[PDB]
Amino acid sequence: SKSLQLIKEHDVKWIDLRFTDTKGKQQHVTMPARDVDDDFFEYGKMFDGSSIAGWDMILMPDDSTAVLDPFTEEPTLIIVCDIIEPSTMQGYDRDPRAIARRAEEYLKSTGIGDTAFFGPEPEFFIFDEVKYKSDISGSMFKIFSEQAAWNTDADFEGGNKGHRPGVKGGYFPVPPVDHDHEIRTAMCNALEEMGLKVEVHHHEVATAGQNEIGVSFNTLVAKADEVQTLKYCVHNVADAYGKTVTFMPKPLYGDNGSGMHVHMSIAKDGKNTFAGEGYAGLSDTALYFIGGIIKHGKALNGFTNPSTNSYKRLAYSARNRSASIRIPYVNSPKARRIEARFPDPSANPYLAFAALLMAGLDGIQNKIHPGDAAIPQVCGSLKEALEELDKGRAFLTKGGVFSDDFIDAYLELKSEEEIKVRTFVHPLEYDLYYSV
Amino acid sequence: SKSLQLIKEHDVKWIDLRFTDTKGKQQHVTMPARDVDDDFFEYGKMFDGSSIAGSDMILMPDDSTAVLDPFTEEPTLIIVCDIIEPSTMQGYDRDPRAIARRAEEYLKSTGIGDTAFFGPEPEFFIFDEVKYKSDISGSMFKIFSEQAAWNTDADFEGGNKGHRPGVKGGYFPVPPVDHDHEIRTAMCNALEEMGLKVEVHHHEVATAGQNEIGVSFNTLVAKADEVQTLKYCVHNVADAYGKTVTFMPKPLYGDNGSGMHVHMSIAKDGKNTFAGEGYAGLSDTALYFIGGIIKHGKALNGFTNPSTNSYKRLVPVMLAYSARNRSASIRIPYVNSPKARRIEARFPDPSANPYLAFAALLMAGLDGIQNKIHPGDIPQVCGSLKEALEELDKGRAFLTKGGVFSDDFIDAYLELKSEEEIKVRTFVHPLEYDLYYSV
Amino acid sequence: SKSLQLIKEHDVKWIDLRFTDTKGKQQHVTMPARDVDDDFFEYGKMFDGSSIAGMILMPDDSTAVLDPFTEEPTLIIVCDIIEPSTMQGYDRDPRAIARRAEEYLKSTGIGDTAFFGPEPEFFIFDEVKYKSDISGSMFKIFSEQAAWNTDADFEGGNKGHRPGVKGGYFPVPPVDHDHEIRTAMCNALEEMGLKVEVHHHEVATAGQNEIGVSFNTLVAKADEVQTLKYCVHNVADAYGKTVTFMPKPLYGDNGSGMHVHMSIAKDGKNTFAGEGYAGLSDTALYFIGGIIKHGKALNGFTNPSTNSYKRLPVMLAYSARNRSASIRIPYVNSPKARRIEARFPDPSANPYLAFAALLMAGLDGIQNKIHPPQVCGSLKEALEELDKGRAFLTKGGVFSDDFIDAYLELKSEEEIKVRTFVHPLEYDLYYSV
Repeated sequence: SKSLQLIKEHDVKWIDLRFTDTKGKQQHVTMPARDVDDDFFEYGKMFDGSSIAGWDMILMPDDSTAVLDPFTEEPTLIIVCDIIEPSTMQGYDRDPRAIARRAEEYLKSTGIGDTAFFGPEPEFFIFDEVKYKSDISGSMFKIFSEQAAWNTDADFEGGNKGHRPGVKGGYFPVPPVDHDHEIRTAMCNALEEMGLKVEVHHHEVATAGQNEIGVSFNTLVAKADEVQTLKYCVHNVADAYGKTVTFMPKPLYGDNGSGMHVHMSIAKDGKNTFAGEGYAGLSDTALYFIGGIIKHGKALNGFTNPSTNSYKRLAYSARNRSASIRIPYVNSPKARRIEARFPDPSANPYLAFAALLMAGLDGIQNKIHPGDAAIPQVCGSLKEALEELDKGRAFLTKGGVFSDDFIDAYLELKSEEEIKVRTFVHPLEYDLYYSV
Repeated sequence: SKSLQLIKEHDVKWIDLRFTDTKGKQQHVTMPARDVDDDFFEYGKMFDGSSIAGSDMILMPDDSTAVLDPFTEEPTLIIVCDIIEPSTMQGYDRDPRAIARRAEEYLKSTGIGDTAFFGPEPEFFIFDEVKYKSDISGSMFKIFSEQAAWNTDADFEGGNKGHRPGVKGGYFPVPPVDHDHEIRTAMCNALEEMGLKVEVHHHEVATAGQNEIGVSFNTLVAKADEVQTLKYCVHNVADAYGKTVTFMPKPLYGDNGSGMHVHMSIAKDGKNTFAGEGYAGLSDTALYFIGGIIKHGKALNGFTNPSTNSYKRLVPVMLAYSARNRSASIRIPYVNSPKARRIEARFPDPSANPYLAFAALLMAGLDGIQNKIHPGDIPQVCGSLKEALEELDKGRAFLTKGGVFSDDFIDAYLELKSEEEIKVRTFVHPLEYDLYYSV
Repeated sequence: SKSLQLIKEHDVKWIDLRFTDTKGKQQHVTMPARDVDDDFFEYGKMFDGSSIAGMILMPDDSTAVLDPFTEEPTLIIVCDIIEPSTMQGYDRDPRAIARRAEEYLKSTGIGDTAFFGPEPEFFIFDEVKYKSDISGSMFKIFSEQAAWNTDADFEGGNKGHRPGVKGGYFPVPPVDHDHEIRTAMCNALEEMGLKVEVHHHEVATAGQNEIGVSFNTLVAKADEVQTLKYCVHNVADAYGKTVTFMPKPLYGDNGSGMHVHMSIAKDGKNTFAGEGYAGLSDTALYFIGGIIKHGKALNGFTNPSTNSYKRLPVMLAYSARNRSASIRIPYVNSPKARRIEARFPDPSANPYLAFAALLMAGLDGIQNKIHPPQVCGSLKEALEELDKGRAFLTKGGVFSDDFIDAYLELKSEEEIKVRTFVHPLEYDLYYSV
């Protein structure tokens, strides 16, 4: 057991159980470290699931995910947990981690490969302050950032140096203009403490402090856990520095938003099935995977872009920026992979990865060719995405990975949220229609 | 003695004698540690009980409750005391701790069992700043908190970070949205420093900082002492951090209030009397306990819901029982062993006096067991404090059984709560201005 | 047609068709005066009533009065609500219910032209601020004459003369801050044919005043009560102040109540007048007994506001001398003006509804020969008693069961809304407990 070993080694005082709900937000609950024993892993911990959106259930801790916490003053051990319905003593039907595990099991069952490697790069925004409110009197989402392009006048305590990136021009300034070098270094430090393998970190296209920190790969469930850990680490590092981090797909206008580019690979018995004789070194399985993604792209948009903000931001190739899918340049056949570029950081990592894998497995099973390289594209609005998912849900249900009841409930939740957004007056409507 | 041993080992300089008044607020008196001896435990300490309503009185320390104080610069030893009438030398009639002790003695006398086990879960609120007033010029009330759902625009000395739980959406955000993790950890540390065994601590459903720190079970009087100690610990930890703890049942509108669920069990020679083969593995003793709680629930609201504010929260109002149907305010929590079999009543709120509320629940359960009251498989709790006091006055029969709750104490408590109720009720509400200013 | 005569005389340019919703707040819709023809009175004017909580506006020609606040010459006509489906009065119209009450009174033969005179008190506040959200529930009153402003700051100076708490019963205008304003309100009343009887400062500080006007039949008096509310509110607005008709807008001071003097006429002879106690006939005694019997049920109509039970004169018994009695017999020099004064009704009551309820209870007592218990202490209690004792209201078809159900639903929604909010005193006590 990794948990008890870590507890003994670091003499930790608290155990922070964690899990994930339907919306993708991680959830945490703390207990004393002295409560760990064989019973704690045999029966988990009872908790109330009514108050959580989309759902008396059990947090069964995952032994393999035990990891220390670098943000709590007392030594704390973080344990990600699965969710179990006490009636059946099995993984909860609507638990995203359970859905991801079922997707992995189905991938093994079909024989297309053993485990699928997922690596997503999400981008975030590091603002100083954010003041948003939308009530009857009106709406506002004002953003305060020292390095924002529009802040070229605002006097700042301690000085207003004139160095700051322009609009769409924050792509690799030297840290005189890139204000977030030390904060990105600290985020990478916290990521490495939590067991993540940081690959690279840099500024991104947008102004106001859009950054990216790409971390290593892993299997599906492990990578969803790593994505949640990355979100937690960057959020707390920004908070400790006196700043705020946003993973919204697009918190600005004009400037490119935040996207989660997901590299995808499949291994079968130790070898890569995405390498072979084909376009840019893609085997038949890789072509069928991309064809399945293309065929069910609108259906997949319900999970990869499950937010009204995703469509304020919204083919396979190797140079063509028009293509929503990229075949990245690699040096070895084992590293050959595809890349879906449309998914956003707001997506529920477990649900998104499971849905993408299901679509790709459907494409491989049906032997669907995506045509030649670089045109059907992603859906336009969240209502359109949910409608396509509702009437295009066959591959998720097939294989017993996504249950019909879960998808209906999740569609209801996202639909009510989209209705909430869609029926509120936009200040652009004031800008264009006031003097009518 | 335990107190003398602690004094000698920790070199304490002050002894802080604490007791509880009728309203449920702890009350303390400090003396030098050098003035402790055998005679101190034999005779107690004279003190004035005129300005509390429960004439000279005696503070007799309970040596078994001696504990240290981590909130003071000087080493202080806290001792919970019993109130003794000098004329009778017995326990005081209106002493809540004496009432809880009498409830334990009555439980032993009935032969139903011994060492009844109570575990409450009093949620609370953490506010950065609270301002209220009421006079002829008007009544004002406002609560300030950085993590408030309405504070999404407010300027802060440190910036307005956009992460804060929404309305009815504070149930287990991660720390970067859950603003109160370090303060909860500090409260848990203080609880461990007073001998309590914390089991879990987390945010709660409501915004503006509703938190819950569960603590392990104990006997009736011991758990009442632990509840008072937990309230003290959370209050002082928040005050050390520049914040405040609110324990009144409903300090907000439109968001979940603070409730104190009570898990009840009864032991008998080391065996659990609630474990059986009935519904959810409940023995018929447990079923009769449920029936007794149900029948006297309206009467129980007088003691377990003494606040006129508690009924702003009870708007868990079904007086039924089930392990699945969450409408009922009496739940049979899922357990992994019959040793931990228990019932749970969810209507009590943290504003209740621990001793009085626990004794009332125990006496209701005992009356149900003795009268073999079968609950069935619908009654509701009182809608206002006036109705609760009326029902308590009408149906105090079970409380007075065995001489646990005296009629004089019940009448004094009823009078005090009625004065508070008429004070609250006959004042103008700003919603009355919202509704009637233009009539 | 009185309206056409007034239009020709005053070159009226606008017509204000006014009615009253179930909540008693007067409602008005304006149309040009050139559209007033015989067809307008014959067929009324269509309006949409699906939005008002709880058809055709048929103007009451006899109640056409000039409006003294409009910058242009404007007439005001109080209108009945008529259902287009049946061309009859709307079942949920307070004016229609009051008219049915008078019809029933005339039908039963006890008497005709019940005389109602209400004395409502109001508050004049310089400023009032309030709000109630999850953040907090705030309420504050600003008044120069307020007893709590003895050390405050004002523009141009702070004169020290202002009435104390419960000490505002007729100071002189040095301390009576609202003599000119009261005379202006009286002038506005007199400019729409309201026979003002008396006007004075009342007990409470912060500007409580009473302007008692003459008597009239029940529907006419309800129209006059709405007229008085309109005029007083608009005069306070014109003077830069505000008027509150709430039963209890303060704490630690007196409230405001609509003391209703009631009597019954019969062919010009006062039926109440007699040789019994305080010179009250047996009919008057039966009236009082019926009011006492149904008092808790009556409180739903006479005290519909939750605020009313902050103001609550609770003992429901008659006395010409005792002050705790809530049904006093005011002294009168001549026997032809013998009347009984009920003090529990408050200014937040629908005048039509309250007067109809009081009259129906009194007539029920007359018919049942009841000969002689407090008022409800909460709005929920009052609504429960009203539901329990609705029989006398539905007697004669005056108060239909459907209307009482709708009124109960509306008032219950209001009471529940005000009953689940955290009073600031609840913080004052239970914050640290």
